[PDB]
Amino acid sequence: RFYQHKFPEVEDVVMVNVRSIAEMGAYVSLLEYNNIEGMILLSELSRRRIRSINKLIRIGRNECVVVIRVDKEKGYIDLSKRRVSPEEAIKCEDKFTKSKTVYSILRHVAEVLEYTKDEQLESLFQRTAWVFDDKYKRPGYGAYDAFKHAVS
Amino acid sequence: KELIEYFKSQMKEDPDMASAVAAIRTLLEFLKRGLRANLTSAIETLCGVDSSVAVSSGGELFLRFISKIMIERGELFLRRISLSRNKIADLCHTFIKDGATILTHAYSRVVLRVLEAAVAAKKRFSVYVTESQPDLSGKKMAKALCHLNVPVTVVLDAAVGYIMEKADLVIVGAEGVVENGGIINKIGTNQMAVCAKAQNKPFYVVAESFKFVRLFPLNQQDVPDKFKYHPWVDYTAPSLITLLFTDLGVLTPSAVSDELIKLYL
Amino acid sequence: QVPTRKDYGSKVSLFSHLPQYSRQNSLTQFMSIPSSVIHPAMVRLGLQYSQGLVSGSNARCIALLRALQQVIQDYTTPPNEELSRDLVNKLKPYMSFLTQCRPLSASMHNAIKFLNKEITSVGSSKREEEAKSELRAAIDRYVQEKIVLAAQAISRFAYQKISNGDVILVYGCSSLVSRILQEAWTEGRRFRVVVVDSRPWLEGRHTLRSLVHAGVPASYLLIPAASYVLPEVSKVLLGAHALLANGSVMSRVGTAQLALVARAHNVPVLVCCETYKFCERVQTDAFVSNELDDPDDLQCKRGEHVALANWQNHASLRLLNLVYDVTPPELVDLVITELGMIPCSSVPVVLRVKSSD
Amino acid sequence: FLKEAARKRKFHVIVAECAPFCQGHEMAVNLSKAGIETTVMTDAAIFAVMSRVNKVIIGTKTILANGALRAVTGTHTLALAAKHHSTPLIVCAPMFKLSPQFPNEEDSFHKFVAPEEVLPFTEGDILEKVSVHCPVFDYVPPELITLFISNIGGNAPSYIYRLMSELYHPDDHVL
Amino acid sequence: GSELSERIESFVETLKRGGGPRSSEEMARETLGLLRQIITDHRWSNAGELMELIRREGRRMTAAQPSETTVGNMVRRVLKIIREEYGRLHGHYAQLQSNIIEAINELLVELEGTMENIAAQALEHIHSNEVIMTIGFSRTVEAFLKEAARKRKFHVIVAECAPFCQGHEMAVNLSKAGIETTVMTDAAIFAVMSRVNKVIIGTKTILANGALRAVTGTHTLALAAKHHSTPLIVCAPMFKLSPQFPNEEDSFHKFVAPEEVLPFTEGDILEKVSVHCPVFDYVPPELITLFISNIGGNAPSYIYRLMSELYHPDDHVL
Repeated sequence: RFYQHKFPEVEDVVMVNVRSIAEMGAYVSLLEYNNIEGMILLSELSRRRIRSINKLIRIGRNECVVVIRVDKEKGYIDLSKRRVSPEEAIKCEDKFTKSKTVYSILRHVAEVLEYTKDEQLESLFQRTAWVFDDKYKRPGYGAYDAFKHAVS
Repeated sequence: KELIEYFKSQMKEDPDMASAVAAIRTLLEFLKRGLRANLTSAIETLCGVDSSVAVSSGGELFLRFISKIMIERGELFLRRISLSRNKIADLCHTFIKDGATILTHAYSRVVLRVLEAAVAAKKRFSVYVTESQPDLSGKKMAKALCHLNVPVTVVLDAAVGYIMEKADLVIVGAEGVVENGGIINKIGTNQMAVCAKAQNKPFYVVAESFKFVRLFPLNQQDVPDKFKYHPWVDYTAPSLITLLFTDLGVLTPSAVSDELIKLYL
Repeated sequence: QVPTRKDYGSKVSLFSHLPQYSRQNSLTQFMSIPSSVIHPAMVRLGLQYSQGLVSGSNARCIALLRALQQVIQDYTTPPNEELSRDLVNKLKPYMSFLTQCRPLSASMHNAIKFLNKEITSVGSSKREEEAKSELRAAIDRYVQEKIVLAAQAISRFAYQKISNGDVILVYGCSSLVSRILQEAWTEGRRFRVVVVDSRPWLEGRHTLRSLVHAGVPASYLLIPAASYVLPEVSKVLLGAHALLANGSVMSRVGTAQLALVARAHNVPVLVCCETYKFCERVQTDAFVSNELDDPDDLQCKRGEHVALANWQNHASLRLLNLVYDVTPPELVDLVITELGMIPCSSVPVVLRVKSSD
Repeated sequence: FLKEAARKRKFHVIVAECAPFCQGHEMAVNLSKAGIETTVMTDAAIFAVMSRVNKVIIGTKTILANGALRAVTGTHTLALAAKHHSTPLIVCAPMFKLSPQFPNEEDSFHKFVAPEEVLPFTEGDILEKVSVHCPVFDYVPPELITLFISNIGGNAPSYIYRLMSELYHPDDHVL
Repeated sequence: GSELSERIESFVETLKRGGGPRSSEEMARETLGLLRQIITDHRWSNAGELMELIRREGRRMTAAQPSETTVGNMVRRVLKIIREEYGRLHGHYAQLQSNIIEAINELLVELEGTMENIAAQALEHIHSNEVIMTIGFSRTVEAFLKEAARKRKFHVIVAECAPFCQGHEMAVNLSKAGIETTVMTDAAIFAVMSRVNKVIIGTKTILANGALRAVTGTHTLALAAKHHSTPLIVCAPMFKLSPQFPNEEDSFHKFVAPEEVLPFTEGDILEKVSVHCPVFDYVPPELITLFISNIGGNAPSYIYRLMSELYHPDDHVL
């Protein structure tokens, strides 16, 4: 949904809610495209000898995950913390929040003949999101998608 | 042989220790003669012919410590031995209640130095050395630390089972410590411990770093018989030994096994 | 995947967090009898658990080990689902299946955790077949080193411990206590072992028979009169299944009260559990995580006038029987394991020095 | 006792049966003609069930001259459990069967019944090489039981010597 | 940019008015929030003067309020981890403060994951149609009881400590989930202790001998439970552990105004009877049974391994 280029790029930032935890891993449900469910990864929830399982993650909250390199059937869907050493995080939280507002105004397009069941949501989203890659900066895409609905 | 006369020299000339560092610096002066390890085992047996636990345990931690280079290791190991007394002295004189009545045991350097540290922090207290006789053991502590202005009133060793109403803090000396979590000392040690556990009143215990021993008793005759020579040094299950004290510091009953298994028994 | 087993008769008012079974109707009355809904070794191990065929100490571990090795070393590797991560989640019906069958010994939980950790240790970058054979080499070196090298290592150490004339007792059904007995006996020793057992398993049989076939003098008394071995016991070997992180141990109905009646004399209890048995689940009371076998196996043979046949006719009578139990860490003192002879309360410090540090 | 108590009340009687053989199962049948909710636990499992039971009673065969009894067996591990958790002990006794017998008359205080209740005649190559012995009556030390019920009211366990001296002149205790 | 001193002083000054806030772990929340700021403009050159700045300000923060170590174990925590990271740097300057604040982020996710962990480790104890007891008030044992209320059908009793009735509130709270608990007075801690089956407690601080330090009535509850030997499960998160000992001074307990236990409606009596009460007792280590902790369970005298790891003991004395 929130950018139809679904499988995101290599060493970017995103956030995620964790709906259910596995036996071994913690398979998290990513929200920057509708209803997939990813994972976690082993090594770096830190950079030294922490090694624990449930004191970092709720069944329910968010955090600022970092992707290393995801492919399709090599099966490396990277949900961890690598190298946020001076790095800002909460830009992606505001990206997340503004995209949720973009959803919230457009989840209800929902015109007055109550057809909640399935109106084709891309028929009202896709054509209204399509030409908005006018510049390449993705934080510039952040200020430009914030610029999208301040309609005047 | 060559390696008993300097051993007698270090057990006699310097009073600041036991026969433990006598064994240590004796088996370091040994090296002035991968190719010596079983020779070191034989000669640590030959120097651990004494009626003592600390000498044979120091020798086994030598064979561990080997497992052109280890001369300076041994020098700084003697540095590990030297300042350990002042470290346990400034670490171990604080838990004494002001107004409490210590009951101690026969002559060790360690409760001497720690009660001298408690006097140098100037608490108001009273110590009872006990007598512990297969021989004269308690009266020498009685005089040596009535030299330092404490009312030292020696209780009879069987009379310890009644004096425990007025002993809320029972400290003992350090003769041998084992991987169960216990301490072996002169015979009149176990009886005050069993009575102290019947008293609901705590039983603290000092020890030392390189006096760690890696054998194991379970019951009465599970003590080693090369230390006996009637018994000489006795103990049982460590169910109530309340606190142990080290170069490492404040250590619980289990943690001497932790320092042992860190260095693999 | 799998259905569950129905209840039989009634139950006590207390244990309604615990299911009870019968062996007159089992799991595979109905399910996919050519086993391809679930792997064949699983329904194999399940319905031979339902008649108690492998009811051993670490025998159960090695039975599930052979079952899961027949799972893994013929395993089709499907595409569109990843090299190493379609195994462990498809293994969630396996242990939930055996949990439904008759619940797990904690030994099988330790096996689950180790082969879990190792199939994570080989991920995607290797082809599935020689990764499967390296998994075979890892699981074989694991069970060999831990189980077998622990058995002979504690044999050498308890051979240094146990001496002449030490009349030692067992509550006997394992493959470690009778093991230590025989390979301490056959080296020039002497000790009159006595077994004790209990209704309704009536099991001392493997231990006493293996002693007599190893040529050891045996005696015999059942725990409903265990106060008659009360003076004369010199030491006692306690065969425990699991060993928790209190310092506790963990075995049957009939290591429950011999532990306290032999703490009541200062006869030093001696439990035998190797490095494999150091668990992490920690219970305190005796009804919490404890199974309950078939509750109509306790009947009497008094001619034919049995009291417990038609026990559903009248209103409020019941039956029950517990199977496992936990003893407190006061009583138990010495564990028999590898690195030394570690005591009770200092157990899990060994469990952290063989846990990837 | 329990039949009158269930004539007028409602309660919960678990019945351990001490098992070289059964003598619990008959009152496990005969204790449901008044609806009393009985649960027949098997007495090798006593050290689990302290943490429900509040008063743990027994029935005994006769009572010695120290405050101690002889009952059907297993009652020693029962009472040595019921002092680890400090629970009470009613002991029912009508007064025909009290005894001034002190335990120094002879051994076989117990009654060694034959071990055809512990090894029946399917055993293997094993039976003539192992020592097989069970008591049928086992002994509770006098230090544990707490209350008695008599035909003259309740009584203590550390008081019964007056009942002996009232009911027997002590010189004819060896007959 | 030096507006930092005022809130150190406001924090120790609200540590002198009893201690804010009301509840237990929100104390830990506000103190680690005010502990991650201790290097904002607080600048230095080498690690040694940074260490001595944490020395001086930490010891005045601990001696300003000595009846609470939840700030003291955390300032020992931060000094330990910063000397740990400098030691890993060497084998001086650059990459330090970043990794410091990253480690603080790690432990601040931990301390709020605590009560979820203790709530989710809470069905491996409790059965059907038995009773259970707890004394005092902690929301940790409240999480335990509400979890077990969500899944089973049992029958709580609560005996309350009443110099101030901090136990009636959970006593009404626990009938909201439909348990049907029965509340006696604390005269009957032994009259019903035959017909108890298990009792849990919520500690406050556990020393470095494994000896806890809890509310009034817990010492008599442990040593009145072992006249039935029913086990004591202690509720004890990993932040409110202390490396302390019973011996440093007194005010190990905390003496409050004793008008909690006497009124001013008596007549002429209160001129001489010199009343006293602590709010906190002291319990032997060797009597409680096991942890329900944020690593899992531990034996009540295992704790020295954890305090070998978490606190570098040469600067535990600080």
